[PDB]
Amino acid sequence: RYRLFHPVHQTVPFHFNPVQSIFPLIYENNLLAKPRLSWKDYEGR
Amino acid sequence: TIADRVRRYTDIPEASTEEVNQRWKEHVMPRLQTDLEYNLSHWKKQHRTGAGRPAPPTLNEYSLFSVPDHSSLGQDAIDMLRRREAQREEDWWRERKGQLKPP
Amino acid sequence: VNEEGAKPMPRDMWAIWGWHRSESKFISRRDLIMQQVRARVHSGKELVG
Amino acid sequence: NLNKRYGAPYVAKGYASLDPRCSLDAYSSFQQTVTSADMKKALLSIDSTSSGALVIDVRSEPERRLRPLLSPAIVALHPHDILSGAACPILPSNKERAEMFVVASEAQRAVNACTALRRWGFSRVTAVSVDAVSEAIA
Amino acid sequence: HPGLVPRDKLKLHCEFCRFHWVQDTLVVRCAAHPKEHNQREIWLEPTWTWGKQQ
Amino acid sequence: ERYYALPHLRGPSMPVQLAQPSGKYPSGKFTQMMEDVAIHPLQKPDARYKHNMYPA
RNA sequence: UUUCUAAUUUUUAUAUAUUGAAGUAAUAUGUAUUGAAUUGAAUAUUAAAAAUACAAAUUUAAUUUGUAAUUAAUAAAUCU
Ligand SMILES: [Zn+2]
Repeated sequence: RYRLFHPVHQTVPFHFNPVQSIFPLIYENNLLAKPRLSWKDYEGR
Repeated sequence: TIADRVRRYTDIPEASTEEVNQRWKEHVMPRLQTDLEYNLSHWKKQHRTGAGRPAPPTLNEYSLFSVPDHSSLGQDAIDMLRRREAQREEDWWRERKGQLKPP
Repeated sequence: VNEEGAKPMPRDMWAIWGWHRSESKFISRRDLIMQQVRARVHSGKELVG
Repeated sequence: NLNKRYGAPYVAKGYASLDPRCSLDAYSSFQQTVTSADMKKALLSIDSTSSGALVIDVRSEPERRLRPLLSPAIVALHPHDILSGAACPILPSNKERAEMFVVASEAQRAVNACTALRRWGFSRVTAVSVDAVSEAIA
Repeated sequence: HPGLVPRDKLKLHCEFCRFHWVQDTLVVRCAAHPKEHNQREIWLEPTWTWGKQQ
Repeated sequence: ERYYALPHLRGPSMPVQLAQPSGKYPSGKFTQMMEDVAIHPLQKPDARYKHNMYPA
C-alpha cells in the first residue's frame, strides 16, 4: 500500500543531528553556536 | 435443536394430555365401575331393544377435557389482529383526510 | 472384508446420491437439522409410508 | 462498499462524540445543590496534605478582582482553556473518582464549563456555587 | 413466446400457467393455450459465451 | 453569524398524537400475509377448507 | 531526463437458487335490485345492507357441477 500511516516525526530523524551538533557545548552550559551556514561556504577538501 | 424445534409440535399437546391423565386418575377413576365388560354388554342389549339409553354428556361431566385449544386460540388471535388492520383503514382514511385541514 | 477406506474427509464433497447437483450428499449441519425436524413432525403436505 | 472494510462504527457513526448526553447531565448537577458541606468535603481535599486545588473558577478577569477567591490557591482557568482542552495537562488522573467543582460568575457559564469537563471524560462535578466557596472561606 | 421485457412483468394468466426454470431463465409454460399465454424472461440465450453475448 | 440549531427537548421525541399517518396504504401484514409473519405450527390459522375442517 | 543505484500506485476483485403449498367439502336472504333476449358472485353499472365467513376470476346461451381455499422453506454469515 502507498498511504503510509506513520509518525512523520520519523522522516526527519534527529538521531544524527541533535543540538550537540550545532551547539557543541550545551551540556556545558556556555551555549556556543558553531553551525554550518551554507553549502556555499564549503572551503574545500 | 432437533428435539427443540419438534417440541413446537408436541410438548403443548403433551403438556395438555399429561394434565388430563392427572385429572382422570384423580377425580373419575375412584368412582369408575371396573366391570366394563358387563357394562358394554348391557348396551349391546339396550341396542338390541332399540330403545336403549345412549346418554348425552353434560358440561360438568365434559369440562374434564377442557383444554387450551389453539384451534380457536390461534384463530381468533389472527382475526382480532386482523380487525385491527381493518380498523386502521377507516382510522387511516380519516387521518389522511385530516391532513387537508389547515393548521 | 475388513478393508476400509481411511479418509478424514470424503474425496468428493459435492458427490450426489440422487440425480442432480441439488440432490447433494453432504448437507450443512444447519440444514440437516431442519431436515430431521420435518421428517419427525406432522407431514401435512407429503404423504408418509 | 464501506462497513465491510471499516466497522459499523464507521458510516453509521455520529462522529459528534462531544456532547449528545453530557450537556444534559450538566444541567442535572446544576439542579441539585452545592453548599458548605459540599465544600467541607472539598476542604478535606484541601486538608489532604497533597495540595492539588479542587475547585476552579471560570470568571472574567475583572470579576475575580472584585470578589477574590484565590485564597486556597484554587485554579483560575479561562473558560476556553477548559473548553478547548488546553487544561487536560492539569486535571486529575482518576476521572471516575475525582470531583473538582466549577465556580463561575453566573451559573450558566459554570454548567457551560462543567459540561466541557464531562466531555473530557470526567464523571462527577456538581458544577457551581459562586457564593458558597466565599461563605466557605477555605 | 413474448419475452416479457423484465422478469417482474411475468403474470400467470391461466390456471395451467406456471413458472419454469428453462435454463436459468424463469419462464411461464402452460399446457393449455400452449404458445398463446407463454412468457419468457429476458436473459441471454441458453448457450451463450463470453465473447458473443458478454 | 447565525447558526440554526434544534431546541432542547421538553417532551417525547417521536410524536405520538402528532404523528402523520404512515403514508403507505395500511394493508397490514396480517390481512394479506405477504411476508414477515411468523406463526406457531400448532396455531396455524384459516385453513377452513384444507386443514382446519378437521382441526386436530 | 548526466551515469550507476535505491522505490510506496498491482492490464487478480466475489455473479441470487430451497418451494408445478393444487386432498381434507350437499344445501339454506339470494337466481339480490336495476339495465337487460338472456346473466344466478365471474354481460353491462352498481357497490360500504346483511347474517350462521369466503361478490374484483375460469367455466356455461344461463346455472349446477369443477379448478381455488390469506404459510415454514431465513443466499444475509464479507471473504481473505
Ligand atoms: Zn394461460
